[PDB]
Amino acid sequence: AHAQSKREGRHSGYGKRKGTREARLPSQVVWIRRLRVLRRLLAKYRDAGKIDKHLYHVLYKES
Amino acid sequence: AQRVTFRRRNPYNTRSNKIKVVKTPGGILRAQHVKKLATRPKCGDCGSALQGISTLRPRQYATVSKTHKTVSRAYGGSRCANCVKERIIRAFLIEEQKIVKKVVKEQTEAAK
Amino acid sequence: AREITDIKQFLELTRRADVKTATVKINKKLNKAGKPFRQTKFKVRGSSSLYTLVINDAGKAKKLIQSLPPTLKVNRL
Amino acid sequence: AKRTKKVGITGKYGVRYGSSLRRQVKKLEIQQHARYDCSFCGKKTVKRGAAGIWTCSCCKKTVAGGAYTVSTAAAATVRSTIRRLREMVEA
Amino acid sequence: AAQKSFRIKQKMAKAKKQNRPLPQWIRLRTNNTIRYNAKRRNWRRTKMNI
Amino acid sequence: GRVIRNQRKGAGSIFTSHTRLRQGAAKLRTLDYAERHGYIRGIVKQIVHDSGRGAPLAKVVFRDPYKYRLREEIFIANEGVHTGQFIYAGKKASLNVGNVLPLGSVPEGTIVSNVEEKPGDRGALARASGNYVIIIGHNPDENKTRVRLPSGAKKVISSDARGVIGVIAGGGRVDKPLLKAGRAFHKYRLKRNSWPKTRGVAMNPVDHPHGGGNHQHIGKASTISRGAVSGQKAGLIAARRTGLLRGSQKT
RNA sequence: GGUGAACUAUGCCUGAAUAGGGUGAAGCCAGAGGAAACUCUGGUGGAGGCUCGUAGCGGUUCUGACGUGCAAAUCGAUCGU
RNA sequence: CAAAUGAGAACUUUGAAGACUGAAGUGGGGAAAGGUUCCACGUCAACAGCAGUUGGACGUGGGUUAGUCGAUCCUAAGAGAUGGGGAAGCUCCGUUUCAAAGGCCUGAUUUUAUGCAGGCCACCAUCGAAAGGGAAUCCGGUUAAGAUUCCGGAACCUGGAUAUGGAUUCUUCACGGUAACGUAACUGAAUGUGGAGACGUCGGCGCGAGCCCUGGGAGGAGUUAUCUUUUCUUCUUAACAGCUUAUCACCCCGGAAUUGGUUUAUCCGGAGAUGGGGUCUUAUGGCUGGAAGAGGCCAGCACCUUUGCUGGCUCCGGUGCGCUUGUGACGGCCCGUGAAAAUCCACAGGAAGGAAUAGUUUUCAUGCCAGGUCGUACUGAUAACCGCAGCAGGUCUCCAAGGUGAACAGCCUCUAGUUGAUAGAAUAAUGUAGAUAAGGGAAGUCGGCAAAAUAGAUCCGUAACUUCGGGAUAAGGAUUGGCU
RNA sequence: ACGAUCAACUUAGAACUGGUACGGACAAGGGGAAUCUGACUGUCUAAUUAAAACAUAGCAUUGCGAUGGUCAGAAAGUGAUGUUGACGCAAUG
Repeated sequence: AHAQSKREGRHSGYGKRKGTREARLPSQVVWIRRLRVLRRLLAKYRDAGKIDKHLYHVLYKES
Repeated sequence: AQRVTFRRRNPYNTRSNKIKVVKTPGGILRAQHVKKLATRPKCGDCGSALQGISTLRPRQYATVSKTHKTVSRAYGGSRCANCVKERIIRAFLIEEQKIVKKVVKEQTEAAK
Repeated sequence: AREITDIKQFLELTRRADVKTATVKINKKLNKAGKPFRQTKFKVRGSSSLYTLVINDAGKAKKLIQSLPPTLKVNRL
Repeated sequence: AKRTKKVGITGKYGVRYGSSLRRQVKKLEIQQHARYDCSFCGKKTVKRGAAGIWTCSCCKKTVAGGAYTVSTAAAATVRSTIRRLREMVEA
Repeated sequence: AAQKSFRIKQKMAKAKKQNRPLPQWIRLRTNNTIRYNAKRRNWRRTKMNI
Repeated sequence: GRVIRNQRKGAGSIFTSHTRLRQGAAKLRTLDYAERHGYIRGIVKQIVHDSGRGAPLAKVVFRDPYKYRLREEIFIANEGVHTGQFIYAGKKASLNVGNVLPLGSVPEGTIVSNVEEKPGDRGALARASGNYVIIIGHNPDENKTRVRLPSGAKKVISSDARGVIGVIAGGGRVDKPLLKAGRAFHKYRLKRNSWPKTRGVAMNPVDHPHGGGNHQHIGKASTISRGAVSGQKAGLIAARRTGLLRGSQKT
């Protein structure tokens, strides 16, 4: 029941948080997820042909 | 969770006392003792991992056939393909150079 | 502890001159949801290995049990 | 694009050991951890393995060099004088 | 220890055999003043420390 | 009193060198026939770090001249030596870095290292990282090469004494501050048990000539005679002078 | 004249053990300002005989308990790491 | 609390209840040490600082089963004979030294043997690890007490002899692939050479194993004043054999700036990138065999009795910065670069030998025989060790569930274990341990000793000084639940 | 210019609500201005002293080129440094 409530968004406020933001969810893990999503999207777009290799490369560096 | 134990009288986490947890047909968790993994044989010239040669412990190599331990090329199970090719090219090239230098020395001695 | 693929292999194994006991095990497995069939496992016990031939055809299994020599000890269970 | 004004790689030592000693260590640590040209393959792949060992990761060649540089000034000067003496001997 | 040597195990066997009380009939033997085993041992009381 | 630390260091109980991780004694090739009449070509197989040694060592493989064999010699690597390099050792060897010419065959002003003190001892002088020997002169009559040692001393060696051309690799090592008792600990952990060093003034009089007192002071002159004995020789042994001197190499 | 390094001191050889946080070094990527030189910003990365703090190792204070003790040196809190 | 046993029960057994340890356990095992303490039967004089019917006590007996686990073999630091040299000598040094230092291949091979005109060489004895290195075994069942040791089944290794099938052979010692390389095999001495053995640590990333979590379905239990398609619980697959499975690495075609590919981490390409196509290692997973016959979960049968039998089911998924372990490709560190040897294999070379109703191949498959010696029980600690003891001390290590929470601390709970520490009555002083206190706020005191206050997280804000790294969580402020 | 299965836990925001409570037990820094002293991490008087003492990196001095320096041994055809060589070893402050 508490897991269902926490899914719904309860019991996660500032009084319920006892560890730092990085201790709870590492910024490194968040960045890894973000960069992998972006790189996968760029690779898929290039393989589909929606962008060419040069735009893919500049966007890869931007990401 | 069911907890396991060493099957040998060695109670220490030494490199020869590694265990895994496995499920047995009796439905309980047991400790299976694992042996040390085998490292790939290396080339004697360049030192890279030899391909086409199986990875076994040294005595384990005695029970396998000859094909599993070598490649059909010269220096097969000893040196890699690139190093064998490099030493073939080297041998031919510098023996030809030896002939050239011998001829040039003889002709300069004749000139002298 | 060793599979057999072909009936010819089974026949050479059964005449290998060191096998004397065959065990026939019946497994009532399922191939499709509404078709539970009768699978037969012929286990020839050699000196070093236990060879097992899987047969999904009841007719093939019957002809196998009939064609193996009657001198070899067959045990159906 | 610079997180430290002047300590560089010696920010790992914090405030310890004294600024002058940290400055000397900074100089020699930049040299020791730098990457050098390989005179054999022409690529920046030469790293220090230990004091004196300089291994090119691409042509798989080990070189004997300085403790913190692939080549010291004393070594270059000695090579120059040995070349001069060799050519004087040969000719 | 579990992993013993045969010398230690032989000493263990000898100690176990020696650790027994007086047979009743030696008491009745004539001119006898022995009443019990005075060399009796318990594993907690005295260690043979071999 | 008591037997002091420098006296205890000669029994070699805990003070012997830690030689497990070492790579063998670094010695020149045995002076057989080729080294003194012609040359022999060996190949540098690997250059390795030797524990307790600042200089890298070079393993060089030579062909056995009298039998079908390969002989692996352990050399002190000179700066510029690399794997796959050909080393030439002998009287007829050429003046190149890594070669093992005799002193009589090298000219004046040559930089040499791993030099033999007597012909055949397989290397005695200029073996620490960055160190070298200068060839000052020759005396062909009763062949004697004069050299300058890393300390500045002038030495007269036989002209048949071998030596490797160049300087020793690993130079400039002592230019880096250790910064740490930890770095000193890891340095000496595989040299020998000589660190840390307690001062004699911080001991008791039983433990050292300097120990004792209500203040930490030596008490008597710290310059000790050369004729002193063990237990007395603690301090500045046979010091000609003391104090901070403004001076140069003077050599 | 003998016996001790089963405690302990030190070296060596061969093994084993050490949550979770804070800070955020080098290296690298992008951006902004500027005529330029260059400066600045946001990320990334994960250094340190660094730091908070378990296990561990130790033993500051209570000059606490005990002090014919559980104990010929321990117990509790508080502590150092 | 109640039964049972007993002369006798606070303490033994059983049942019920209440609890605790709370998975760096009060659980399951081991190392050193102990030595029978293990287990059963009988029994309570002494011992368990009360008791005792109980016990690690007393009496009598039972119990430890190995080719596969260890030792055994190797070498490490080191110890230590020999040769030789000292010393009056007990003995000291020394370990390849100023030594004439041996064993190892095939013929000789029954006028005589294991001789020799066969041949090769030239190590420095030896001991030293029950955590280093190493040939090989797993599952289920079984005892009062042993089991990776017994039994049933299924394998593996080493050492021996050893025939058959297969492969090769009038191209004598194989073919295929451009290649990486492939296959069932596919001669290989002296001699040489090379690999494995064989190696630190930390960090993130990837993958896998187990565990954790979770959906459906097939059984069992609980709850059901009301609610809950609900809560708890079984749904397992070993060694070993085949097919398949890989990051890395490598090969072929090709020839790149408009530089592209690309990791979380910025490295890589005319010394050949991208792209297309392939080859290998088999960590690891999947399928099949082992193997459902086993184990497990259910329902029923003959009516006291060391008795079994028969029916079903054991299935299909999902998820993740999860925990721990293993592995992989990487990156950081060092004036530190993180054993040796036995042993096994391979390569170079080509000694020697070999046809045809049969030679070679025992590195291909199958088949035959053997595997000795010693340890193995149990504790491993608030009762089996040491501390004079059943001593609040000390003593190495493996496995490690749920919730909260950053968290293997702190609190609570599942599996498992324990409920042991003399008890009853009362509630004086003084104590030990834990607390609280009006108003004041260090006036107490050598001294803020002791205690109190502060405290996690988020946001804001942060001085002097500085070795520019810090100081810094400076200081100082605000917030914190539940529900939608 | 855009569609569907597949519910995974982080963050931010808004009302509403309550005896203003909410890191609700547990867990969990007191802070600041200075002076003396030792740079720091580290170590020691087991069982009254953990310190400002020892160590330390840094600095300086000393000896020594091997038939050597420093040290060991009764002696030795004996040893440690030393599988070493002045960027070293040894001795001090």
